[PDB]
Amino acid sequence: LDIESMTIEDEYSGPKLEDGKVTISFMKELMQWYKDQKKLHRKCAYQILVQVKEVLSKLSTLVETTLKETEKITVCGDTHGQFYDLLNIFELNGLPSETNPYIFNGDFVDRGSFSVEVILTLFGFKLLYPDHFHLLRGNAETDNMNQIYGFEGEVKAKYTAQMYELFS
Amino acid sequence: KENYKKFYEAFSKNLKLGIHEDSTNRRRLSELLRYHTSQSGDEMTSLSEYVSRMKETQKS
Ligand SMILES: [Mn+2]
Repeated sequence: LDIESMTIEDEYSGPKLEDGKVTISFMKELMQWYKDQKKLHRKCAYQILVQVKEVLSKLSTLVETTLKETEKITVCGDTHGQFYDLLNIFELNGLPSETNPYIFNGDFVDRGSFSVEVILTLFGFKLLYPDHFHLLRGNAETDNMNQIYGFEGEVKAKYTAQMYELFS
Repeated sequence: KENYKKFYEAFSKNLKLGIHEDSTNRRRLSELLRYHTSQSGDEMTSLSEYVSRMKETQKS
């Protein structure tokens, strides 16, 4: 239970993110930490990755959803690990709240540029609005390409290799 | 912290060799060593941190 080994730092001045759903207020702050090229603390990052595993591993391998006649869904495609585009759509088409039940067709580690930060925010939003926010796997997405496009190196640069095992 | 990490990974063998052979600078070289421990997980510690975390009953 590496999360309960403490070793907290808050060099980022980061709020504690609990095992309960991440507050929107921080998520807005996290988007600002991307406007400012700033990163999460490790115990919070480990704790969200644990929770993300626990929810995602139970979701059906084909996702089934009924869209009511009066309801509208915004559908999204390849992002190549740049958050700037989703930054804007969230701000433009409404933040990905229950009123913006987005579906994202994967391809986030498709390339590395802000890609850790991309999945790190998407995985934040997925905990707060799991019913509305839906993530698929992309087609450029396996260890084979996590290596070719240096995402494995981003992880190994920012964190010790066990972090890459958890992300896997 | 990050430039040291890169350095250490590349040249930790040389520092460790220096402890072995250099009888005068062991005192300074030892503070450059970094190790994984049972209470640092996937991070590494200086020996000086090991010490600051020692219990009052530990004498070694
Ligand atoms: Mn793709």
